[PDB]
Amino acid sequence: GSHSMRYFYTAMSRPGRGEPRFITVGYVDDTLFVRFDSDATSPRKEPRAPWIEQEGPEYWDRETQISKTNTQTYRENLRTALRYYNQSEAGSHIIQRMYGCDVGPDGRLLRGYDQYAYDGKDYIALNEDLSSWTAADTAAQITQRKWEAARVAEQDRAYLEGLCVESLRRYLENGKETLQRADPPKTHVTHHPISDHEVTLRCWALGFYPAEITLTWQRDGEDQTQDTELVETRPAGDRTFQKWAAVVVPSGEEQRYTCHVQHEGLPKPLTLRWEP
Amino acid sequence: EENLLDFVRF
Amino acid sequence: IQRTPKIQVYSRHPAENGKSNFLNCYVSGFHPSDIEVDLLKNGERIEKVEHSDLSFSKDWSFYLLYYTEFTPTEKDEYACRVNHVTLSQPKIVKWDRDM
Repeated sequence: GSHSMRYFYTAMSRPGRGEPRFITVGYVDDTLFVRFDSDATSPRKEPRAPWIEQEGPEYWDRETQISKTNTQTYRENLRTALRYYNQSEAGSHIIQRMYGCDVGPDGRLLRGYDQYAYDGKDYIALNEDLSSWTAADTAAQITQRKWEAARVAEQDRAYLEGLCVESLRRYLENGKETLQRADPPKTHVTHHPISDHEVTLRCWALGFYPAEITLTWQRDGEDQTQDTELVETRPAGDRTFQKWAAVVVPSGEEQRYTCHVQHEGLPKPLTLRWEP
Repeated sequence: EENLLDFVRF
Repeated sequence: IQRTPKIQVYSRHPAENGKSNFLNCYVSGFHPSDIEVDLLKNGERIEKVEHSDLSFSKDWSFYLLYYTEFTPTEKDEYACRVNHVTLSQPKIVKWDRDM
């Protein structure tokens, strides 16, 4: 149905240990498809999914040049940020960027993004209107004024409304076997007695893609949101994800509890119980 | 495909 | 802004003794990005552990998956040892097949 493309930049200084490292990774949904690393022996954009490999040589050389130019630009950006924040040249700092587009089932732009961070804090971001900026502080206001003057937002908008959506459409078609295949969770409930009169019921979802999922326990049809232990969704290593949710229940009262699983690879909306 | 944003710097 | 890593140690597939599998250590929610992760087999460092490429989440925090093929057995204990600037000492998290 709905899909995303994002590129993620990290530029990290390391005084005493060479020049700042610049990395780019590109994703479609929860699938990594391209990477660049300035520390590579031969730095270039590399394919990381089968369906991107059929892009021609011109693609790969254009893409690689963008990132090689960005390695130099972001080194300059890091130097500039030291000045803006009155920081010494002895510390390690990080600029991050994430940008891209979300598209709906018809392949039309839902929304565009272009967000930056400095040292893990918001710095400047393109607003949803694709025409104005939000700066987090007076240093980022200096960048905003520069980018307003150069009409950067207009160029962003053109990319996000054009090339971003057009290339994502193409990737989704070339990768349709995987990118447009939702893998439902394989789901079970396990039983772990804590003590004589309480047990843990753990509801498991394994092998699913994309990562988005809902796992909830109900007691007598009532959500147990305050009392559910929920782990972060984690990658299995095979493109798929795992998650679990656990409740501690009084022994004997196990069948009062149901696990509810929503995932775009389902149907329905699954309901699970402990099965002795 | 990436955006080649011209002269964009902090 | 420094954020301490979350750590999960687990298998790719449900663990059955003597059956080949993958041991995963997923580190997430951390900032800055420099991090040291070892996978341990009975206290010792497993060699030629691989990892994913560095990425970050909507909240700017970093995440990484370190992994190795392994065949779980009843006796062998497995664990992940993580160090970050936010940690004064390396954090060890044991593999529990029920987690």
